[PDB]
Amino acid sequence: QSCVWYGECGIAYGDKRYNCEYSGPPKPLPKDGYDLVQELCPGFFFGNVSLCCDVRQLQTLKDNLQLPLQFLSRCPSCFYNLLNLFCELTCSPRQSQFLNVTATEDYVDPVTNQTKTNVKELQYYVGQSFANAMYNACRDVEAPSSNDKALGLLCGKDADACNATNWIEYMFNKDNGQAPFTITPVFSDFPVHGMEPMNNATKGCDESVDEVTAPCSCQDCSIVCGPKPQPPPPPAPWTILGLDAMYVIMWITYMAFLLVFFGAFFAVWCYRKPVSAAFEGCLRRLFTRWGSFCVRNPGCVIFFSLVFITACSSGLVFVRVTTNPVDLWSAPSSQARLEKEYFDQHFGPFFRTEQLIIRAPLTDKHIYQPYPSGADVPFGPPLDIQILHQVLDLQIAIENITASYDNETVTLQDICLAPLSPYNTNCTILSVLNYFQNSHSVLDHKKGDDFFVYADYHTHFLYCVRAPASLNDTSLLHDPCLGTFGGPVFPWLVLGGYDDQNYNNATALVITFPVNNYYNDTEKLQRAQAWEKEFINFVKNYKNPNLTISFTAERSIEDELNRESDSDVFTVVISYAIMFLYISLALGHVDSKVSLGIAGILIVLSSVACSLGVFSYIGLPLTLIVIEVIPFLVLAVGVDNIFILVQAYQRDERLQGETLDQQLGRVLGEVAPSMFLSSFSETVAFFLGALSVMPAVHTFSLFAGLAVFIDFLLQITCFVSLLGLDIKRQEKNRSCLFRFFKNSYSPLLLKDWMRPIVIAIFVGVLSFSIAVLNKVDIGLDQSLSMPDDSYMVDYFKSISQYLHAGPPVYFVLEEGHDYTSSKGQNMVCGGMGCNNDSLVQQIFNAAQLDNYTRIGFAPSSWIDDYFDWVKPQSSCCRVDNITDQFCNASVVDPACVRCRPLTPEGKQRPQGGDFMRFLPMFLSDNPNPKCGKGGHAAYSSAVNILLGHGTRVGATYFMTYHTVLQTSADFIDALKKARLIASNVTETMGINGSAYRVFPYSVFYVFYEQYLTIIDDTIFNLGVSLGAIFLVTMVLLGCELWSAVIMCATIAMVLVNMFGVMWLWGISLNAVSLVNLVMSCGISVEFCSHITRAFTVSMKGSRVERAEEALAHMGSSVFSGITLTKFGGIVVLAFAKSQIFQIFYFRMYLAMVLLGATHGLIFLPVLLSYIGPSV
Amino acid sequence: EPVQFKDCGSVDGVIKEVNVSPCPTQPCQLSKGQSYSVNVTFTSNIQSKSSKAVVHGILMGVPVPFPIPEPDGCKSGINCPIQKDKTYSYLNKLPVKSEYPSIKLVVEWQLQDDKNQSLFCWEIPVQIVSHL
Ligand SMILES: *[C@@H]1O[C@H](CO)[C@@H](O[C@@H]2O[C@H](CO)[C@@H](O)[C@H](O[C@@H]3O[C@H](CO)[C@@H](O)[C@H](O)[C@@H]3O)[C@H]2NC(C)=O)[C@H](O)[C@H]1NC(C)=O
Ligand SMILES: *[C@@H]1O[C@H](CO)[C@@H](O[C@@H]2O[C@H](CO)[C@@H](O)[C@H](O)[C@H]2NC(C)=O)[C@H](O)[C@H]1NC(C)=O
Ligand SMILES: *[C@@H]1O[C@H](CO)[C@@H](O[C@H]2O[C@H](CO)[C@@H](O)[C@H](O)[C@H]2NC(C)=O)[C@H](O)[C@H]1NC(C)=O
Ligand SMILES: *[C@@H]1O[C@H](CO)[C@@H](O[C@H]2O[C@H](CO)[C@@H](O)[C@H](O)[C@H]2NC(C)=O)[C@H](O)[C@H]1NC(C)=O
Ligand SMILES: CC(C)CCC[C@@H](C)[C@H]1CC[C@H]2[C@@H]3CC=C4C[C@@H](O)CC[C@]4(C)[C@H]3CC[C@]12C
Ligand SMILES: CC(C)CCC[C@@H](C)[C@H]1CC[C@H]2[C@@H]3CC=C4C[C@@H](O)CC[C@]4(C)[C@H]3CC[C@]12C
Ligand SMILES: CC(C)CCC[C@@H](C)[C@H]1CC[C@H]2[C@@H]3CC=C4C[C@@H](O)CC[C@]4(C)[C@H]3CC[C@]12C
Ligand SMILES: *[C@@H]1O[C@H](CO)[C@@H](O)[C@H](O)[C@H]1NC(C)=O
Ligand SMILES: *[C@@H]1O[C@H](CO)[C@@H](O)[C@H](O)[C@H]1NC(C)=O
Ligand SMILES: *[C@@H]1O[C@H](CO)[C@@H](O)[C@H](O)[C@H]1NC(C)=O
Ligand SMILES: *[C@@H]1O[C@H](CO)[C@@H](O)[C@H](O)[C@H]1NC(C)=O
Ligand SMILES: *[C@@H]1O[C@H](CO)[C@@H](O)[C@H](O)[C@H]1NC(C)=O
Ligand SMILES: *[C@@H]1O[C@H](CO)[C@@H](O)[C@H](O)[C@H]1NC(C)=O
Ligand SMILES: *[C@@H]1O[C@H](CO)[C@@H](O)[C@H](O)[C@H]1NC(C)=O
Ligand SMILES: *[C@@H]1O[C@H](CO)[C@@H](O)[C@H](O)[C@H]1NC(C)=O
Ligand SMILES: *[C@@H]1O[C@H](CO)[C@@H](O)[C@H](O)[C@H]1NC(C)=O
Repeated sequence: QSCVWYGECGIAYGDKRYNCEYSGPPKPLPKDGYDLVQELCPGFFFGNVSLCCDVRQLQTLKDNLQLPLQFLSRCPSCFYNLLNLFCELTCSPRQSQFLNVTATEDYVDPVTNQTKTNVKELQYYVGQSFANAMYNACRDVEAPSSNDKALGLLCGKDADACNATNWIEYMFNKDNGQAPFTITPVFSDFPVHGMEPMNNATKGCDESVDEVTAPCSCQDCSIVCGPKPQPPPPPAPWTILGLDAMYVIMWITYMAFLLVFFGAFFAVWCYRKPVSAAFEGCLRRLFTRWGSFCVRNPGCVIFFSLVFITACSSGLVFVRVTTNPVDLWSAPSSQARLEKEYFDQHFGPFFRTEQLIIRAPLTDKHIYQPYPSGADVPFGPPLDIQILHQVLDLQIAIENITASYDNETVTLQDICLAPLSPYNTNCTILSVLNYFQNSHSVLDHKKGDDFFVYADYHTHFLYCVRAPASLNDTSLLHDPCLGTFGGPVFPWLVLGGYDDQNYNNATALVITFPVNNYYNDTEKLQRAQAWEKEFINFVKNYKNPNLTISFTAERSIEDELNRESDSDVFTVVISYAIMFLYISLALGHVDSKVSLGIAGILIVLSSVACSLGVFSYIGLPLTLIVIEVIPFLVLAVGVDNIFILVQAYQRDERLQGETLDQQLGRVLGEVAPSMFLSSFSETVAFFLGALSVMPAVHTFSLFAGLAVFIDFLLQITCFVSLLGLDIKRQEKNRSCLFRFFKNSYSPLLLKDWMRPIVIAIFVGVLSFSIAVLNKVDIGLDQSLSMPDDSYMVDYFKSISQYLHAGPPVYFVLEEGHDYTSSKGQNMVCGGMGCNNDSLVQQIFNAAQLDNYTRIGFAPSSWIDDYFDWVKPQSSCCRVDNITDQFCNASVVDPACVRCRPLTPEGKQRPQGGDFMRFLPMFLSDNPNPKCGKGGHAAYSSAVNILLGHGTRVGATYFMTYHTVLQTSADFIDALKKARLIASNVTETMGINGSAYRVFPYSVFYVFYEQYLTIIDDTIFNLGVSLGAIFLVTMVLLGCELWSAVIMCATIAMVLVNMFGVMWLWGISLNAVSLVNLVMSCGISVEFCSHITRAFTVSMKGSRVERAEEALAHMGSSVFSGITLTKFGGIVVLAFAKSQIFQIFYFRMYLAMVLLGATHGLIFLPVLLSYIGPSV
Repeated sequence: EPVQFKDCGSVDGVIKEVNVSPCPTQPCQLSKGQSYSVNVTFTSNIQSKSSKAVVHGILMGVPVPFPIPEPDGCKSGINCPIQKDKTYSYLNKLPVKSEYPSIKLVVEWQLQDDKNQSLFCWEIPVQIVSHL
């Protein structure tokens, strides 16, 4: 056998050359184009080649395959057989077996006048099953900038009626203008004329061509892709008979209680028809003596108390203030905080962002009609040319800002981050105007003719939203849209308001200034914040009535809170003013003791300031929110104690022989155990709630506890002496409630029928509270921490309403992986031979789910790109032979050879030291138009290299995006599921211990990691606080466990009802809600203690009599003192400006106050009358 | 109907009207496998003994030659020899054949005289439509 028609000497026109006729044997390869034989069709390279082929024939094939390569090279499985067809058809070694020339003529040589017979025409025997398997397996490849078939662009007609026989017919016809001579295809499946066609092996979309080349994608082939995945959504509600299954367990329990209750009462009606005294008694006497002493030594007492106030409050010189949100909301040693510490160290901190959500309200959508063919494509309002020019104008102006800080000027470019610098230094702006490179000329220039545009800006936009990594539009315009900074701009990052793929329908425009974030540096951060400030001012003053802008900055949240923090000190001052007003008229009844109420207010403020100053000495920094929420509480408690004491005196009649001190010592000795109980119970409650792991609540809890304690001490010590002095003083001229409680309230409340109803109702309300308990929210809106008139609220609305992508995720594979071995690469490898459970694939599957996991997009892994880059076929890498230096893809090609030898073994992955050997050059590669993206703009950060010891690779990450996250529930779910994915990979890797592990990092993880344990944190915190109250109570009241247990049960009821009110007003259970509850459980005692004390220390006859006597006596003091005063304070706070106060402090305090009032003044009377300890 | 056209340089004639039938909307959509009739109202600026009709179709900015059955305008309603300053309107009719694609395009029309100067030159964009 042998080949015919060797060489190409004739010429038709332009470059078309007719192959010369030669029917001799095939002339082996000239040894010159071994590379061509390898790249064009290696099926022939097993060296004795004896191939009929020619290097100029190979290079003219290669030259003709330019555009078909561009379109059909997307799915190698197809373009492989097409190449298999041309190479064999041209210079296969058995060329005589499937070919027969028909038309040939002499070819006169203008060099020698020697006639060579060109091959004008011949027949080519093609199997039927070959053209059918080729067209049918490659016919699904879609075209770029459209969802059509690439055959629509290669048939010369719609890919809808290009028969499989017709397209090849069109390809072989010289009528197109490309075929140098027409070839008559013969589709015979059997040898005819002794001539049998040939069809070498073929591969379908259900198979890969090479053990390193992946099969065609289901984007371009319909048969490879079957049913999508879906997770099972479990609600896991019990729902006993249709409803919450708690609405019922409770209603059932309540009915049982109500039946056993009216079933005991009604039945009863039918039937009718040294061990304890040794520690307290010494306390009353001691306190009387010390009060008498202090009343006769006022100078010394007041002097020592002022000395104390000053010595402690002079520490205010060291007052810090903490404003960095991380410090506020994150425990210094939390798992998420440690992960952030490790990530900030190896890859540098996450960058800053200045967003801009532009919108065009005054415009309607318009239609774009592609000139050659196709369906109508609608464009959103903001994609108007006029609106695009104005937005470009705004962006170019936003770029000019160079705010000056510390007599130095920082430009926007200087602060932004440029991945590939100092080669390219422009900086990252992620706007759809980067597709046109922020150039009016590039945006305006049209590629059309009269009364039509051939190509246009919309068309250009259409091509690269499809393929954002091109270096030219390559479609009748030939202009790149990679971006001035260098690196793709993904369309889902720059648009919003479209429908799930139709970037044509985009309604909003997204724009971003990423700014470098610095690790242990403050001058640069100060400089960045000064620039962001100027950015905000400019954007705030920019008018442009055609646009509705939503903007934001990295330092804007802190500014909003520092902005709101200071516009309500006027609220605390008004609160204090109203408290003093009430105190002046209520303190006893010129019968006014106002000089002393003012003294009490000053003592209280003294206690607050003293607490701040002592802790400043200690080193606790101020949060400025506490410095604002602390005074109200401390005022409440201090005023509550002052009234108790003053009123027992006002209601006291002087015995037979007491000057003044004797009476006051007697009154203080009879009142101090109770006041002391209330103060100690509250101090301990606060301090113990100061055990949680959160610096804001931790620090606040400490501050408040210490302030309350110091306030109690100073108040008992400074005020009893001053009260003695005033009492000498008030008289020389220089109750109506008690009547009510005794006269109509105590008797009424204690009737025999109203009492069972009250107890039933209160246990029912508690039953309801326990029923609706597990429906309480978890988390903070993140939108309510801002004032109402703020632009950040509008920005949050805009985000939730338009954005389609969320915060970036980094899946940091910790240090310790190999990366230089087949298996070490297979465990991570997002590819062919590496496991099917590999890291990148697992993250890909998670992103394929997308709701049972809130991870929206593919990993965009760097190692897959590195391998694609290093493949010999790409040929991007090229080193010098003697210097071992990286030859750029644009280079004179003097003597630099391919990195990997171009053989069957060299195609494989670089497993040994070559891996590392070529990796640095990859990370140093730039975006060459002939090569591609290169690996420097995207992975320099993502890859760590450790010098020496085999040059082992450092920690690396694979960053993916979250889904649009709108609510706290959404953030917590995202955290949980990222941890789940990381946990799976960590478990599957099977480490011989725990030397290292994968973990995900996102920006909000530090702020939202507490809600993975807040429930057990709250449980522990409340249980311990209540046990502490119990113990303190069972100790101080003597040892009568019955009174203490009763008080504890009442306070537990108060807390449960607090949770019910929480659910009812839509307050969430975060660490602020939790701190306020642990505090309320300590403030409730303030109520429940006096009454119970008045009951215990009583010597009347019946239980009912003791309860009523206690009610009259102490509740006359308790209703006017604690309740009304707290209520006035809260009603003043009800008009807030920070939202956080007005929601949580106001609602929680109103609830806590009114609940304690009702409980104390009503349910305690009755419950005590029923089950109080006899004596 | 009189259709909008772009004059590519009528030097040896003056177009008075261009009437294409049937063409109700412009660009006039011409369904495949269907014959259309052209009327071309023009004022001649020169005297030409002969007349050769020329048709050029431009796709994607590139001109394509289209041969017509008849190359002379005198057997299409033109009285040869052409006398100066007389106004004559050329009437044609041509059938749209099948196999043609459903495009949009620009018809280019020239009329060369004896000296090879176009008596009229106009261009008009028409889109090949389907069944519809
Ligand atoms: C979101 O984007 C899609 C992407 O196309 C829009 O769909 C298209 O909607 C426009 C609206 O007017 C239609 O023109 C497109 O085409 C139809 O094609 C037939 C011929 O097959 C024509 O006769 C019709 O007149 C029409 O042009 C239609 N095409 C597709 C593929 O969807 C969608 O409208 C957009 N969302 C909104 C709200 O407009
Ligand atoms: C950003 O990078 C681009 C290319 O990497 C630089 O290129 C040109 O920008 C200037 C404006 O200063 C234009 O006049 C040119 O047209 C751009 N290049 C070409 C070939 O058109 C650009 O200078 C860099 N910086 C800025 C601010 O654009
Ligand atoms: C078509 O397949 C045949 C398979 O034989 C190829 O024939 C050659 O290549 C085979 C693969 O190494 C060898 O095993 C055969 O021995 C060899 N032919 C011989 C020596 O008889 C043929 O080249 C293929 N054609 C193409 C390029 O597709
Ligand atoms: C997951 O992403 C969102 C989650 O809301 C889904 O889009 C939604 O569309 C409607 C609300 O916008 C509702 O029908 C649903 O909330 C949801 N659609 C569904 C699940 O029916 C989107 O469909 C989901 N996509 C995937 C891949 O799960
Ligand atoms: C106009 C478009 C659709 C053409 C796309 C297919 C083209 C690129 C294919 C079809 C027919 C092919 C040609 C067929 C004939 C020859 C002569 C042969 O000795 C070398 C290859 C060469 C030169 C081929 C070059 C590539 C080719 C022109
Ligand atoms: C209220 C008293 C006890 C002082 C404590 C105030 C603290 C805990 C409050 C006030 C403002 C709140 C912040 C509001 C905004 C944000 C940004 C968000 O991305 C993380 C949560 C975070 C950071 C909140 C954490 C909790 C917060 C810092
Ligand atoms: C009076 C009107 C009808 C004059 C226009 C006549 C139309 C039908 C003529 C003018 C130019 C012609 C086109 C010239 C070039 C091509 C490209 C070829 O690959 C397919 C046929 C096609 C597309 C022709 C179809 C018929 C055609 C469009
Ligand atoms: C080729 O593809 C067509 C597409 O429908 C299919 O019907 C036919 O069975 C395929 N033939 C093969 C794969 O041999
Ligand atoms: C902004 O840029 C324009 C052009 O780049 C320049 O003329 C101007 O001086 C810059 N500063 C402005 C407008 O404040
Ligand atoms: C910095 O301050 C000096 C004086 O302290 C002043 O002369 C100089 O102009 C300042 N820097 C700039 C850039 O103006
Ligand atoms: C895009 O298109 C051209 C086509 O010639 C291609 O060679 C190049 O990569 C880009 N532009 C230019 C002008 O070369
Ligand atoms: C809005 O667009 C119009 C379009 O002509 C322009 O004239 C105007 O300056 C733009 N800005 C406005 C109206 O504020
Ligand atoms: C996936 O895991 C391993 C390797 O691929 C193998 O045991 C298992 O059969 C594979 N199955 C699928 C569906 O990938
Ligand atoms: C590459 O270097 C080797 C070793 O020095 C040498 O033998 C070979 O000739 C060089 N190749 C070229 C093309 O110069
Ligand atoms: C390509 O590499 C050469 C080699 O030094 C260098 O001079 C040139 O600037 C590079 N161009 C790029 C990376 O775009
Ligand atoms: C984690 O791994 C387990 C066991 O392989 C699997 O059942 C679970 O679906 C994985 N989590 C995902 C896929 O989110």
